[PDB]
Amino acid sequence: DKLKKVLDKLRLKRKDISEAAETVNKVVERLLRRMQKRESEFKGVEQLNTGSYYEHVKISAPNEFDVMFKLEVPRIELQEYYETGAFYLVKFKRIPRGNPLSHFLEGEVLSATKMLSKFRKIIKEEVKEIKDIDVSVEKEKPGSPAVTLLIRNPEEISVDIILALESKGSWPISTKEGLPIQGWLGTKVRTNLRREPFYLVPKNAKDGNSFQGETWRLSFSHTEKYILNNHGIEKTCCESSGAKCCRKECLKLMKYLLEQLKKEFQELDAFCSYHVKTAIFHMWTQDPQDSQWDPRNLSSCFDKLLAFFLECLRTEKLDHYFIPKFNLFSQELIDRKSKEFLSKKIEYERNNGFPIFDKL
Amino acid sequence: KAKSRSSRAGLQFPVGRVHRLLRKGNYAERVGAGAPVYLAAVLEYLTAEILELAGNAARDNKKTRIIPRHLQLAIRNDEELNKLLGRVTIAQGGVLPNIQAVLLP
Amino acid sequence: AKSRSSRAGLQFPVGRVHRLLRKGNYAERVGAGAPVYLAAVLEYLTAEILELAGNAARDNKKTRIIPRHLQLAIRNDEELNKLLGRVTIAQGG
Amino acid sequence: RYRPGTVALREIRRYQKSTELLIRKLPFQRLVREIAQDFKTDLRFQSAAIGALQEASEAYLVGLFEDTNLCAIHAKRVTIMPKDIQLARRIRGER
Amino acid sequence: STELLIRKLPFQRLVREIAQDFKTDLRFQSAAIGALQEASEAYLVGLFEDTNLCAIHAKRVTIMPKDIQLARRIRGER
Amino acid sequence: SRKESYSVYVYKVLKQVHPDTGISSKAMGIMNSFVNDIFERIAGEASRLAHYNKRSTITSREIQTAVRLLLPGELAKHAVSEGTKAVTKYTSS
Amino acid sequence: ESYSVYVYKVLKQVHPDTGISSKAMGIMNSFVNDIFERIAGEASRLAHYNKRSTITSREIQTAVRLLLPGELAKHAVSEGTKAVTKYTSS
Amino acid sequence: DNIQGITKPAIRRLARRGGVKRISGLIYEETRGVLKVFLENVIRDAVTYTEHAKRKTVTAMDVVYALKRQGRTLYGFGG
Amino acid sequence: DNIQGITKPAIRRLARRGGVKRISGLIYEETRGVLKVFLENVIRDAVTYTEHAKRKTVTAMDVVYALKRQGRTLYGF
DNA sequence: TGGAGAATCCCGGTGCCGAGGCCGCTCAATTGGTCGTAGCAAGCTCTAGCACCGCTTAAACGCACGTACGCGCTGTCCCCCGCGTTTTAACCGCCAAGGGGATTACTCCCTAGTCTCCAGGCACGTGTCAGA
DNA sequence: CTGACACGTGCCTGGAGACTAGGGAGTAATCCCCTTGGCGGTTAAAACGCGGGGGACAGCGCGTACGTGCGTTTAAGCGGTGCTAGAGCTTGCTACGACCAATTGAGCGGCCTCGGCACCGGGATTCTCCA
Ligand SMILES: [Zn+2]
Repeated sequence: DKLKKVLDKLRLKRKDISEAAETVNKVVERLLRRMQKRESEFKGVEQLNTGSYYEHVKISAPNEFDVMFKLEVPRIELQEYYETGAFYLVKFKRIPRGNPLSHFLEGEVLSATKMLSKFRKIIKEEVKEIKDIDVSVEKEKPGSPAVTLLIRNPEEISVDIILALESKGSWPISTKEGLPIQGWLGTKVRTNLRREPFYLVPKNAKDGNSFQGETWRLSFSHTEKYILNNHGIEKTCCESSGAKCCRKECLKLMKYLLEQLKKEFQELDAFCSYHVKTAIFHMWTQDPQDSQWDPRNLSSCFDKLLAFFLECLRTEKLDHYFIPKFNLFSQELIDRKSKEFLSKKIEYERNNGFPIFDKL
Repeated sequence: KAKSRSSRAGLQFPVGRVHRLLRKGNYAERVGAGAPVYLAAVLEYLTAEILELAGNAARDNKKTRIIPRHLQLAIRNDEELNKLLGRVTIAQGGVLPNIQAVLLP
Repeated sequence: AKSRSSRAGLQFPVGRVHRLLRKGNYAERVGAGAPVYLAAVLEYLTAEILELAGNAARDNKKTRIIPRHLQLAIRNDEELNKLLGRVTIAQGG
Repeated sequence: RYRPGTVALREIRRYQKSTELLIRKLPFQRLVREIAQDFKTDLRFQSAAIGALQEASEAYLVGLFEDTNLCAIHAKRVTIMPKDIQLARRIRGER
Repeated sequence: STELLIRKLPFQRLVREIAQDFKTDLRFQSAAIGALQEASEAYLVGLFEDTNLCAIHAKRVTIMPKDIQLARRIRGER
Repeated sequence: SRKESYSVYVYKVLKQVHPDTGISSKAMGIMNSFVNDIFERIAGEASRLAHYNKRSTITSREIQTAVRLLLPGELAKHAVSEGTKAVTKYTSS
Repeated sequence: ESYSVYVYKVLKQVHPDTGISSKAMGIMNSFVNDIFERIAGEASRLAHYNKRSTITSREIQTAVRLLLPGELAKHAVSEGTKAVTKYTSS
Repeated sequence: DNIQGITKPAIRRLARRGGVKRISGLIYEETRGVLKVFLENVIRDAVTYTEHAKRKTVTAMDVVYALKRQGRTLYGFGG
Repeated sequence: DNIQGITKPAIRRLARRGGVKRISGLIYEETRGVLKVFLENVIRDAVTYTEHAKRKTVTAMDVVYALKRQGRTLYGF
């Protein structure tokens, strides 16, 4: 019905993603190669196969793209300042041969300002270097650590590359009671997933005062991609022999609902597309592989999706999936007025047959 | 009431037990108030420094526990710890796998 | 009156050895035979090294003991060479 | 038929990747008790004391061979020899 | 016989140069360098004693910069 | 009777670094031995320092010197910076 | 303080006609201090191992046997024991 | 006697752990005299400790203390 | 140019006391590095011992202790 | 390179026994006070560390040179290596018993602590002869 | 030939001689655990044999780099004059650590569950090796 049609329209969005991939993949496959031999601190920075990977998981604009460059680090130490797992600042432990990054410090903390400035300098040098690939670097703004690089083409396209430290050590102590996929994927999958590395993306609090630019937030987008691709408690479910379970499709249509709401109306700019994913990850552990993940009754799939979403909005609680003591939308982070409006909007679009999906 | 001396200092190791050990052992006629706090902090630092590397060695082995084979690859792959424990045998640890390149064919 | 060394029949100071044991942070208490035993041991070792070095000087015809003679006496005896190995001496050459 | 030396490198990567004790435990116990009989008669050993002695004696020999391999590679050969052991033990303070 | 083999003023200058890398402005007793030198000479005499054997072993008479690194590799210093 | 070990605290310290990782009760014997070895090294060196200077009190300024001249290289810099970070945090309370 | 008076008395009988320079005596004092600090520091650990709170002659004896090698130990012990038998007898 | 219980395959296994690639034939009779020189030293002291406690048994602590006295510290057996 | 104060005739004088009869031409640059490395480890400790006493001179007994810590006892100071 | 024969790596199910969680309790850490003396703070003496300078001359430097020895090359033949068949005695389970380490209760005698009387031992000064 | 050891007196400071209190160390009696000794069966590991091939060892020859001697130069060693930092000791007081009570939560021992991991079995791979 409307849901299958919207899913086909998401496939059309995949076609547009291919149209963008045509230029961005070509750019990166020849741009990243200069980084390794440049003989700097950013040498050895390699893109991590995370995010959409041509899929719809990115949740970015139709003419915009995003990718992340994972730079490894020696012995990252994490400290959470005046926050609850939502923001972290990096320091270093004893390293016998000095830090490779011993000149990006601000005392003991390693700040995103110096690293991103050096990163953008190197990127601008490279884009001015190669002539075969038509690449540029648009001017910088102080509101985002994304070193955007607008690409000239018959039709304008832009991309941005986000630095993200990579740490091979244990996960942070704020995630111990997180990622509850035990009854769903099994304790084996978890304990073999909390061995992977974790990333730190540079993010400014923009609400505190003491340290603004010198703060990094955890990123587990690789584990997120893992769980999206090979979902299910049956090893062949969506891996072979048919057996099409509709749980990713429900997430896609919910994400489209949120995006259409945010584009249609203004104040919903304070809730990104990531909250929907956290809701779905908290919900999939609510009922491991019931009979109600079948292609039929999919309207029931969305009844329950909304049910959970509205329940989180009304009670003022939705914990970050990996950090279970970090309310993504709360009064302190987001006052109650906007989320009250969002709950009203979800209620309304629940009724009247979802008018938001007529103009799509 | 009744705060423990090792909670004020922010430590996990026992400041009170360390002070008692310093007093009962024949180290000096007196022991200040900042000696147990300094020494417990240093001992906790070193213990965490060994245990984190040992845990990384355990985890890349795809295990969930630390065995003496992991406290050997952590002391003997580190410049400074290897030199702090160079005259020490870790029972059931083995050796570090090095073979001279003139023996390879 | 009688020094403890005289009673024990020694030359080294039993009293000073006892005091150095008590003030040295060795153990809470110190028996009454530790001073005498340790003084006897130290006297034996020094008397041996002097017996050796004095007749190691007599070979060279010098009537005084210098760091060279003690060095040679340590490095010749098989026993004192292993006790006093790992040891340097000033102008022992 | 593997050429000579190949099965000598095959089992260096094997005994260095492990931690098992490389002597037989009962012959070693007999040796330990026979040596100790010269110090005190009718003597008993905790099963942990012999484990400690064997683990401490195998580390000594492994390190000694690690030194003698260098003393052999120095003289431009691969076969270790008693002279090689006697050099490795003499640079050290052991003789 | 028993007398020093390095020259005293060059060694004193060496000692002070090495020390200024730790304390910015320093001074030594007269016996704190007669001891540092007097022990440093014995260290090298012993190192040459132990590196003569690492050349006899290799069927040579001329000690080389390769069998001084062996008396040190085997003694734990390297 | 009752044997006192550091197992409680070494396990506390292993849950800060690497939560979800345990010890095999013989590795814990390794770590108990390591703690009682380093404790004794530091305490003996500090005890000697207090005696070279004719003092009679081990303070936080002798533990610091012992940590400086026993730990090698960078370990000596990070170990003191956490020893003094805990003697201030301790007196401000 | 120094053992420079007692070493001289020992020399006066071990080699009644020989003398000792100043620097040789200096080393003599260093040697005696080293031996004292080794034997006493071994007796301390012997007492601590057995959970005892006193240094007794029976621990100087075990420290001597553990430290001195070979026929030195066998002699040192004797020249120690005699002294104690002479001391407790008065 | 029991020293011959220290076989040739055992010494070859130790050598392979120590990196040695080829082994002369006179090594084994040479190693049996080295180990027996090592043991006779760690035991003569491990039994000096035991006779001091007034014991008939040689505990693991006697062994580890006697090993400390030689400069070799053993972890995992107490202390 | 201050280490070069350890003149070649001095390295040879030491080697002839170690029992060497014939000395390569490359070991002087090696003996100098070895000597400097040895001296750093003793002077580091001598300064660490002097600072603790809050003194400015580096006394002789301070060097004796720094050496003793290395495992190289030294008599006559 | 090409591929046969072997080691080595690896992954979906056993099953056991040890890591770790929990509970009662005891004894060791903590709170609150007192007391006394180790160490800081300041001030002062004067030893010895730095500094320059001039002259003598032992020792570093440089060159010549020719002979000793380092290093590659070649041959060859002892003697270890790898593999196979056969002997043996180490490893494992299982039970028993008794020697000895460990625990507890008087008890006494041995070391610490204190006051005081003073002879051994350090410092300062003088006066020689061993021997640099 | 001189300064490096030998020997001499004043004295004050640390050791010798008691005396007492209490607590560490010596003894006797029980408990239980843990070291030793035996039995018997696979069976894993040591012993033995033997062919050969890759390596220890000897021999030989060139060449280049080390040792001795000689003419010249650099700077170490002794001395002497002289000043200032700073080592070393002293005297106040005071505040920090030792010690004793009384209270009390942390840490040890005992207990008990089940999850990590050691082992097996059969691909699947990936070295080595004659060619
Ligand atoms: Zn599904």
